[PDB]
Amino acid sequence: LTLTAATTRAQELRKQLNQYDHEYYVKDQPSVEDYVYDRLYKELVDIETEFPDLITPDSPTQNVGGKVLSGFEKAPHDIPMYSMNRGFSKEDIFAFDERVRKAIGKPVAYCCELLIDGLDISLRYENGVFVRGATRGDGTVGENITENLRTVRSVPMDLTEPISVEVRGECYMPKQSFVALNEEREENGQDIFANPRNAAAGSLRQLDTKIVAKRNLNTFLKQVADFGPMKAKTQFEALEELSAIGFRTNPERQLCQSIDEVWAYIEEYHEKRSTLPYEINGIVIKVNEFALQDELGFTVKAPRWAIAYKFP
Ligand SMILES: NC(=O)c1ccc[n+]([C@@H]2O[C@H](COP(=O)(O)O)[C@@H](O)[C@H]2O)c1
Repeated sequence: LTLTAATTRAQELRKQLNQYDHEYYVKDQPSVEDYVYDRLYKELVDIETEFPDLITPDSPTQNVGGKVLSGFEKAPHDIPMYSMNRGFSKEDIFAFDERVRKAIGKPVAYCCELLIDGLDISLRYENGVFVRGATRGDGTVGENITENLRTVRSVPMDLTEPISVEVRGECYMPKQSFVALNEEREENGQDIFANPRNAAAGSLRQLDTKIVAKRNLNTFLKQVADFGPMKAKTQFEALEELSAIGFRTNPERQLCQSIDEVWAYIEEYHEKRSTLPYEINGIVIKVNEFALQDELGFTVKAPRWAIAYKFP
């Protein structure tokens, strides 16, 4: 591809994607399906990779998420919330691996999890008590949704230990509830949600706590942000320590040594994809040890120690 072609094409792609980002991250009402958005974003990455000069501040590859809504107390994140690099093929995963084993200079162990179609949240605890629930917003300032998150049961008020921490995860709506809700939202004359994620988001990100409580929402915690007294050193460990202290966590997790294991994992759950009561849209491959995650660091937008495969 030529430079003169790229330039004008990137222009098309940035101009489109940032409108979609506004639709999705802000309004929670996307024009286009996800597999499309990923095609167009994947294209733009390739262009900006071939021609790093075309990278601009407002490129989607540079920001995370979107702005905060009007009537919602702001929720600053002392530790940033980031996005995640994506892959779509056997090819792409083996590549990640090779790049990671290069910069680390050895083979290393990955914790595999499922990618839940849900809304990212940040939960903050102090001496065991729940104190603030936050969206991601733009990675550094989200929205205070504490009063709404209270209506979601799997979210504990009191931990099993009187510890001060902050933990990150997804809040999703099960397929059953989802369909009931769209059906529910037709005799009303109201228009549907595109998917469980946008169902979850629209429920959580409005002001009327009473009708949030009428939806069926649930949670899975993925990551520890502020550890406080927590002793976990690896991701697989962390997950058990998250269950230990009283958080819901996805049991489908699997620690994989080699990457044939990882690929087999992805095979397996491609097949079990629609066996599950919640909509899954891919797998998450994380570097297991936290010091290794510290070694690779984050990009501007995402972690280098983690990739998210997407199904076709
Ligand atoms: N309008 C859209 O269709 C739209 C826009 C932005 C993100 N998404 C979804 O969100 C993902 C990216 O979210 P993260 O920022 O957490 O990586 C995409 O891969 C896609 O599944 C969809």
